Amino acid sequence: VTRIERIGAHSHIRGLGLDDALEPRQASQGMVGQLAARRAAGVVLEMIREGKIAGRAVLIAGQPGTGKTAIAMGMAQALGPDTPFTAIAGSEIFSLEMSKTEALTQAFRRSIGVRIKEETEIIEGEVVEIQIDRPATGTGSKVGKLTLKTTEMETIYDLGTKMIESLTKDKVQAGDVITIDKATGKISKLGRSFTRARDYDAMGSQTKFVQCPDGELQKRKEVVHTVSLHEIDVINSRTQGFLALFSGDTGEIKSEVREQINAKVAEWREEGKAEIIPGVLFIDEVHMLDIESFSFLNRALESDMAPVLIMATNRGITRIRGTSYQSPHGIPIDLLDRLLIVSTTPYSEKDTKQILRIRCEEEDVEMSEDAYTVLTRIGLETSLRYAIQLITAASLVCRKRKGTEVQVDDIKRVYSLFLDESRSTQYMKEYQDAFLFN
Amino acid sequence: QRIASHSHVKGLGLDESGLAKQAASGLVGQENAREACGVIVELIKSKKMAGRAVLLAGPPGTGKTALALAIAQELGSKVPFCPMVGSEVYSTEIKKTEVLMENFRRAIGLRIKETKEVYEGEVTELTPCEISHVIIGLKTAKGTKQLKLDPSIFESLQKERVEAGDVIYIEANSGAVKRQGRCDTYATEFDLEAEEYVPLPKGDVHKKKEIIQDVTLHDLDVANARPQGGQDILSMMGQLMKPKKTEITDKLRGEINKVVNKYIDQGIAELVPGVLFVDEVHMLDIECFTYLHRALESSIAPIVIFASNRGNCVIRGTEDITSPHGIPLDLLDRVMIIRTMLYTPQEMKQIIKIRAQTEGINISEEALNHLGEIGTKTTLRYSVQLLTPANLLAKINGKDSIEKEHVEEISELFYDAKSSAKILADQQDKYMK
Amino acid sequence: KKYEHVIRCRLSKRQRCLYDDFMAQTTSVINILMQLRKVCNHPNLFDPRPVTSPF
Amino acid sequence: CNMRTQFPDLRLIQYDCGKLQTLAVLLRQLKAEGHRVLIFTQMTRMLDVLEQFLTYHGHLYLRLDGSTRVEQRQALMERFNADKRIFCFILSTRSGGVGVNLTGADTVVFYDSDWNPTMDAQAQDRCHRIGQTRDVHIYRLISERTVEENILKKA
Ligand SMILES: Nc1ncnc2c1ncn2[C@@H]1O[C@H](COP(=O)(O)OP(=O)(O)O)[C@@H](O)[C@H]1O
Ligand SMILES: Nc1ncnc2c1ncn2[C@@H]1O[C@H](COP(=O)(O)OP(=O)(O)O)[C@@H](O)[C@H]1O
Ligand SMILES: [Mg+2]
Repeated sequence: VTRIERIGAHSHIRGLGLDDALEPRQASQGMVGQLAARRAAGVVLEMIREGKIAGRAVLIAGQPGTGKTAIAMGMAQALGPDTPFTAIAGSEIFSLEMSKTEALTQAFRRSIGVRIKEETEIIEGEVVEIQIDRPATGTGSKVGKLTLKTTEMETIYDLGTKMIESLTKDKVQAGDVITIDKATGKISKLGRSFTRARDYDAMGSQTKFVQCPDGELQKRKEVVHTVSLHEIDVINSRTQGFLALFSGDTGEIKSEVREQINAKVAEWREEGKAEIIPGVLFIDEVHMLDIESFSFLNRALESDMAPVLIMATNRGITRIRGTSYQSPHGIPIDLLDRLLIVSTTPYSEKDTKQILRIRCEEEDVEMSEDAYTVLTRIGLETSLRYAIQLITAASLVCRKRKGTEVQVDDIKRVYSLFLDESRSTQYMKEYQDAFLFN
Repeated sequence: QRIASHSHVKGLGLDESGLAKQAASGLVGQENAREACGVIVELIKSKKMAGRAVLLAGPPGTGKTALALAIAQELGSKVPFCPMVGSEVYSTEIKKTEVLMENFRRAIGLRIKETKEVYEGEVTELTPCEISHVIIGLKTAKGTKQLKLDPSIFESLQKERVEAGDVIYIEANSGAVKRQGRCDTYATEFDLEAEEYVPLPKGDVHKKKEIIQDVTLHDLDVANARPQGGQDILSMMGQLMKPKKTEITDKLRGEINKVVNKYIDQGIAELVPGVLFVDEVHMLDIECFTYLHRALESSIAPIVIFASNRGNCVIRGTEDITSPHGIPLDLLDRVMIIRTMLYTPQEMKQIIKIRAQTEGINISEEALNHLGEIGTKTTLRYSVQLLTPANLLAKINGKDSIEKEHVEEISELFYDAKSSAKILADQQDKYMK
Repeated sequence: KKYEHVIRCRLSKRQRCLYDDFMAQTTSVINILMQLRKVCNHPNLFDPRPVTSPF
Repeated sequence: CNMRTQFPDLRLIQYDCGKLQTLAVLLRQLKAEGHRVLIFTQMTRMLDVLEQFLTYHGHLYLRLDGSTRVEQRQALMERFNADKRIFCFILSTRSGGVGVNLTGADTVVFYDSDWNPTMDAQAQDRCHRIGQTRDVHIYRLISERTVEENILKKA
């Protein structure tokens, strides 16, 4: 069965593939080559993990198809789910609901996580017998008694009215393994230790059982709650903020709310209530930001709640959007002075062949050596992405003719069927008048 | 605490005569600029002039924002300091002039004395009195008192599910009823009650506490423009149906001004004029500058500090009108210009050393000299930003201090703007656009 | 049988600040002594953390 | 409600006093090992703060603060000696007289030390007296580099 996540462009990248000294291996964790850029990415990753310096900016710049987004995905996979990683495109900040500065602020504050750790008393056991006595008619005080069992304990609890109501709402029966939090009174059923009586009808197919919990009844467990700054801002902006967390529609959050939240989070950090988990914001194709967005970035990186900012761009000296000024990478020099630039070099023949081999391994495609040579030649002549696509195309063509290994004939067939940019442009020049404009 | 870009700036480093010490309070040069900023700080502390504008002008990396934050630190946390970027006036909800006015009112603070009336105790009687009022009996460790409360308070008590035996907190000013828990004396009756218990209050049933509240004029304007203090259905409806910002009228601001003047006359309020800081002023358009003319001419406005690194540049919103700082000459006539200069290599070394000490990094003299040389070319910002990666490299190699080899390795790994520009120029045909 | 244990405890930041303020106010000794004992007991004996509400 | 009024966190009561943290650790250990604790303090406001802390942590307690009526004192003694749920019994050293028979507990914690060791001895003997069938442990809490070291030295 196929999960919602399938083989994508960067599905083979499991990390930067570095050793302890941040020295890049030639081929490890999907990454091949780009040794200097991977070493720089590892240094940046260590800086992120340390989480002590706020508002650091790194720019991964290089020619198209050199692995900028691959390096970003490797950094994201090496960080792990514990550290926030907000990946957005540059075009996403242009929104009809909010200003560009508001979108950038929300992107920054989605990359900082606030973690609250507290210890609570927890009762987890198998329900042996539950008895609830209620008045037949009219308002009255329900009286009840509950018996819970573990492998080494069994205690009979006298129940109050609100716990009676909670148990009634949850429909707790005998044999249900339930968890009760003493403070909030929340009850969560986590399984049935055995089946219900067979003589009952309209009950459905009984599922699998759950082994009874061991140890003491009333334990003490550590509960961890982690939210981002953006979630706090949204739920504090208005009453319907919890719904705005999912529908968007947050509008523009007042600066007063954000200042208060920053102060409160600082107070929690000083008092040891909460820990701040700085993350990364990755803006792919940062050249689509305009001058106002860059100017906002300039001073927004100077806050102590700012995350590490990583940008990727493949532009040379290009006009800055919203202006008539040519600048390196499409970025104003004032922002370029605030950031370290990581250059990506073009790939050689052996690096291209190794990338093709890793892609074929990821896609479960078996290819011959001659086919690998031809595909590497095509990738060097045309582009890496075209060869990557021809991998799957030739796999399908080979499977159509009831084969098992992708041969040179299949690669030639898919090369004939599907065109790259260069051959398409040539054929369009051959029939220039037929196409509509220019 | 995380270390930010200006975490070492603690003050202006001025002596008693107003002259600028060379290296003090995390500042290394800009003695003339620091003396001017000290004069501006004294002006803000005088609380006499209104709408006096100052422009910090100079190339990037010359510590204009550092000087603004140093002014903020010199003033103290009591004096409001609102930092805003020029790009923030372009909201999709309200007009740009409204944003400017809101930040102007945000810069003016008000310290007002308030008395809180508190009913705190364990509920012993909750008897409705037919719209139905409530008669409530509260007991503490010091006594018992019976109170008659409004039907809104009764509705709040019902919403809090307050029953006989619960410890409650009532604020008489806002009518805010909070149920804290079932009294501790009943914590033994059951074994599983699904309740949070709270001890009996040990003071009196009725308490009056006087506190000092720190508010701004903008807060009063917002409270009076999108009211939520009535606790009626209409307030909730207005909050839910109209959540966006609105263009507050001059009439509301005049009424709020009258209210604040009345409070000050009564002796229960103190005014703190405060400061507004606009960092990227060149990002404003001609309409914003034209509005700022009248806004600065106002007798209510705060002291505004502007910053700009632009040269002879076209003003935004105009076709081809070019002005010395991106600021039209009319507004430049209304500002006092503080000029910041580029730093000498000695000052660059001093700033690098201060930043290294701030980030908890030990750097050798040879490494410090090499990094200052790297900063002589490229920029000071680039040289400063190599400190943490070099520390990480030294830690990886087992060294507790940065040597010259680590700085060289980091500089090889990470390019600066000029080196990347050279690479782009050499390979213009390979990059897009 | 009976046993006696003595456990040493450290002061919080608020307790340390109050203790230093009182020791500075020293320069009668009985009143200072009582205030220091109260500080060592709990700083909430002087003023609880405020319940903050809108104006 | 959360947007309308904010109350100080009950956790900050323990965070502002090292004695409260150490006493929380000690009381958790004592409840784990299955003992009953007597807490003696010289001040009734300290009794109130201890009530807040114990109720926050979930320790059931009874209180005799020296202002309780005499007829209630015997009832409280009988309830504490009869009820096994009541973990702690906060008391004032200067009160209670000599007629109180608290043999139900087996641990005494002195939150603060009295200038007169006789009062602490009486507080101990309230639980160490004849007819008590368990080992008695006495815990004294002293703040480092404070007046309490002088108080302990004098005692
Ligand atoms: N060094 C590398 N190692 C492994 N795969 C790579 C490498 N560089 C690029 N790729 C793969 O090539 C494809 C295109 O590279 P990509 O990162 O999209 O280029 P760009 O930097 O132009 O975005 C991606 O699917 C990526 O996984
Ligand atoms: N006089 C100074 N002393 C110490 N550090 C400085 C000084 N001037 C600038 N810096 C540092 O150099 C960096 C650039 O300052 P910034 O105010 O951002 O420049 P500008 O505002 O002119 O663009 C900041 O991180 C600041 O901490
Ligand atoms: Mg990409």
